[PDB]
Amino acid sequence: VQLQQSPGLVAPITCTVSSLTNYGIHWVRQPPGKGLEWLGVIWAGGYTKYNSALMSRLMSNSKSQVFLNSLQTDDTAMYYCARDEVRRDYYAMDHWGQGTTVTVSASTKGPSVFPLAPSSKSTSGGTAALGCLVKDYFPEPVTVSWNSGASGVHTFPAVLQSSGLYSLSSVVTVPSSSLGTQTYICNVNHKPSNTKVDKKVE
Amino acid sequence: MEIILTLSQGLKKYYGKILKLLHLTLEEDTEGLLEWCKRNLGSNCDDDFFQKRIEEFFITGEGYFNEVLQFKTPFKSYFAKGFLSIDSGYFSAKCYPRSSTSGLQLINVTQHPARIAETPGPKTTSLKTINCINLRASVFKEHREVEINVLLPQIAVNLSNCHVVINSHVCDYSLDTDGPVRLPRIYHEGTFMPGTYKIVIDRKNKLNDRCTLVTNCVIKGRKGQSVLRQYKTEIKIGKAP
Amino acid sequence: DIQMTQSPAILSASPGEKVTMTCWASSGVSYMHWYQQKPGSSPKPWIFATSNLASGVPARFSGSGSGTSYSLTISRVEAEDAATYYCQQWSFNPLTFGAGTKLEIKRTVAAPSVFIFPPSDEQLKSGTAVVCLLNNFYPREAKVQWVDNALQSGNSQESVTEQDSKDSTYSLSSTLTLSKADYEKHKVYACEVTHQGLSSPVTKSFNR
Ligand SMILES: *[C@@H]1O[C@H](CO)[C@@H](O[C@@H]2O[C@H](CO)[C@@H](O)[C@H](O)[C@H]2NC(C)=O)[C@H](O)[C@H]1NC(C)=O
Ligand SMILES: *[C@@H]1O[C@H](CO)[C@@H](O[C@@H]2O[C@H](CO)[C@@H](O)[C@H](O)[C@H]2NC(C)=O)[C@H](O)[C@H]1NC(C)=O
Repeated sequence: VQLQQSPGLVAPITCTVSSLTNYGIHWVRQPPGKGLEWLGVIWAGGYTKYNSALMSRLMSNSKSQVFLNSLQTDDTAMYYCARDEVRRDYYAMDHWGQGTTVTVSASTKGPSVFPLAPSSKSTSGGTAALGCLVKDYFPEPVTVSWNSGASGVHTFPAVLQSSGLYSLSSVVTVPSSSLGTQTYICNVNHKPSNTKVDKKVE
Repeated sequence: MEIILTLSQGLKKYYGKILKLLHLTLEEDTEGLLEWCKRNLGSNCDDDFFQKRIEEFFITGEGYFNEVLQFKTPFKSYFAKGFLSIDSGYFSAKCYPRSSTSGLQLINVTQHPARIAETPGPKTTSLKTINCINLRASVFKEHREVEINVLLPQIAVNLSNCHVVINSHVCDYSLDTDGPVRLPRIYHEGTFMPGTYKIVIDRKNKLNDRCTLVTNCVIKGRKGQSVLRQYKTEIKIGKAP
Repeated sequence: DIQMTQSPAILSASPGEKVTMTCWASSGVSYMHWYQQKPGSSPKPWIFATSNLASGVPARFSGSGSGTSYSLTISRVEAEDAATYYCQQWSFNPLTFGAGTKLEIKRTVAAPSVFIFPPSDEQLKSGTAVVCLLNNFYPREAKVQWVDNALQSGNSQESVTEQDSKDSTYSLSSTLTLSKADYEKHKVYACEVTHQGLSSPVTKSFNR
């Protein structure tokens, strides 16, 4: 059984698990640039241990729940919940939630979603490109899926524009005579604004 | 600057601290045990906790028990009964939980009696001389082993250049350390030590050739008589001739 | 405080080759464990207590080493093994991770398929205004150059996929933005792609 965490924004957090009475729970972050900092652990009995670099600024169940000051921009990271399997070797965090991206910065923009319309060259007969352009979002990432899960999907990294807003593109390769038959809708989710847009692509 | 302890390492240090409280070892290694406790056991590991665990194991022993010496009618493997292998890595001990009879096996001692008067005696004492009130000598020439059952645990029997295994109703273990034989001491409204222990020595080894036991042999004592007596002795096990 | 240095940081191997990568500790440790992370998703535990594979991990993976120096070895390189691998060690208290090893698949050269998308009318209707896509190509190195036989230096934002899990190719998008009536001041738009997989530079274009 896998663990799942609650994205957000804070000024200059919850982990849902599925037993807190038996297992220590750990915190992990990744500063953008694939790095990693160990932060702390809460064991089943409630005792705590902290990383001395946090300067005791930071953590504390009945329904299988785990709960998280003077925040800095260095603390922008993907945050992972994780848990110890005790044996003759310790730590061994084997199940990790997906993580929540935290950006330390007062702006918010929901994304605009634009069609990337097909009609290119056809090698042998099953070659076509299609897409959606996801722009204007300043917050933590957007997720894109195609036809509610329906292969061939490439979702680019977001780029920070000079406005301070992000943009990315997602594409799929398909044939084309059948493109007009089975129909295409891209499903885009931005949690920081509660925006869900499903866009037909011409 | 800091050390994290594994399951086995923490258990062995736990056992070492328990052994130090039993007055069986003169040293212990207790680094990383507080966090090992707060990480596996979930509770603080101060002297009160250990004293209570010793109390519950050796007295008030009632039902099943895990390797950490906690009873109940990671560590959720409670076994039936019989013995526990208390091994710290530096010193091992085979300890027996309380049985319906452990009570009377156990003398008190919290207030030792008077020093018994002294008598001149010979220190050139061989093994076959058994007129002690405090001693008992058995020889198994069939397996070439020597057993020295003692009846007065309070009188000390310091061994020299020897390697023995001492048996008792509280804990069996082996000694090679020169000096006083170290006996378990439980604290429960006072200090309780076993009533009698047996010291087995393998003669047919080569390890106890130069073994000498120095103790105080007690001999029975008018005008009130009933005097108890005490004389030093050098009991040798030397199988040289 | 206890720094873990893994080597090499970047490595490539042809499919089916044996690979090995090291993790070095400033101070000796009892054991090393290794976690596999594959781009854009949650880390996966891969090898723990020096050499025990996590369940599901194929037998082509192995770990070894002692003291300060530990290794990870692959008897057969697989396409799914492109990924970053991180060591972390016990007996610290300040627990610490290595920086990771990114493992790429050195596959055959493959030429990009190239597609161009004009802005959607909804983009033209906003106050702001073309995408060139290169799909399923190798190697990663590519040159996309952008208008009426001209080209601007400013703008032209690039974005690259990670290596595909199955075929080990890359994809790249380039987006020319910030041209309101500027888009309308020119008629023909083209992207020119240079790649070592192409006989001649390939240009794709449209009119309007
Ligand atoms: C061991 O024998 C003594 C006999 O004097 C018992 O009496 C204890 O004496 C100490 C020291 O004066 C007191 O602190 C205890 O409270 C006494 N125990 C009582 C009154 O029950 C002693 O109890 C015996 N040991 C045990 C464990 O019973
Ligand atoms: C066994 O060793 C002990 C420990 O040294 C001896 O006990 C000492 O005896 C002398 C003589 O009365 C005292 O002055 C010391 O104070 C005792 N030691 C301690 C630590 O108090 C004991 O005498 C030895 N056994 C024999 C038979 O000599």
